[PDB]
Amino acid sequence: IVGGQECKDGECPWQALLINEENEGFCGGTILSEFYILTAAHCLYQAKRFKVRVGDRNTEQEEGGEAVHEVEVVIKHNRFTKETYDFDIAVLRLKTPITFRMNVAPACLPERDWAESTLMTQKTGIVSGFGRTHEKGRQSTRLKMLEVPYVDRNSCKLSSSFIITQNMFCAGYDTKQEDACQGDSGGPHVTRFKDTYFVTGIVSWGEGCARKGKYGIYTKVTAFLKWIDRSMKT
Amino acid sequence: KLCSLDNGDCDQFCHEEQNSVVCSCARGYTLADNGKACIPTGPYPCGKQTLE
Ligand SMILES: COC(=O)[C@H](Cc1cccc(C(N)=[NH2+])c1)[C@@H](C)NC(=O)c1ccc(-c2cc[n+]([O-])cc2)cc1
Ligand SMILES: [Ca+2]
Repeated sequence: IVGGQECKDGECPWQALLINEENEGFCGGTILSEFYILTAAHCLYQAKRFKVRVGDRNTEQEEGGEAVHEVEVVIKHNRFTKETYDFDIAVLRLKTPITFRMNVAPACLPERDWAESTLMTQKTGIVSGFGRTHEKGRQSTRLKMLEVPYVDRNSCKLSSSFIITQNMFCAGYDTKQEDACQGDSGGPHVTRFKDTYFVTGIVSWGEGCARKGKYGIYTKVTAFLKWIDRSMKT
Repeated sequence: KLCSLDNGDCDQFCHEEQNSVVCSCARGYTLADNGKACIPTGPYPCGKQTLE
């Protein structure tokens, strides 16, 4: 995360972190249930073998709330395309259930119609993760969060150098130095409605980070709710 | 009108059925007796920042 603030205690409990065989977090995720983690399909390519870590806020001290979980099943979108990043969604079924505690709780999955008309029309959403802090900087040891404004579809389609498929939406700033970044992908994009946070996106990609004239691109989760729904019953 | 007017007074999901508002909640919540508020079914409901 570029800019934004540090996730304080119990603030971003749905954040999950994909770690490689060498214990380095390479992508993020969103706790959906005791057994399911929602992430980006393009992430299932960033490591030979990987696991899921929840409850982590500082990759430099074993606080105690953490928990590493093994993935039993990884459900990638059949139509995922690596060239365009279209259909960038995936579900991970963990071998053992997640025990909800402080800094470990799931994010709510909204209903499509309500979400797009009432949730995605809100001023902002929240993006978090341990990704880089600067477009050219090392990854973060602290879990960060960023309030990212919803960007008009047209102004976004215009601002992007590549195609903004119907499975993508934009959030971020045009000039302001705040945006998600590498390492944050797969991570959660939620929207708060009356003290309750709903999953509304998946950190997908962007041209660099916090670039002027560019935004952050997220998977339109509302477009895959029946899919996520299905993947969670298999 | 309806769900367009302050989410129809629903805590979460709002649905307009037959020119009226019908409220609902995510999994882990149950519609309150007033038919609008959402009550957590157990500890650590979804979308709630952990207070303890
Ligand atoms: C430092 O830079 C980064 O980390 C970037 C990745 C990235 C990951 C997560 C969030 C953001 C963001 N919101 N800015 C950005 C960086 C490595 N990525 C890019 O240059 C980059 C990403 C996609 C495409 C691309 C190419 C072809 N199609 O058809 C669609 C998209 C081209 C360049
Ligand atoms: Ca830690």
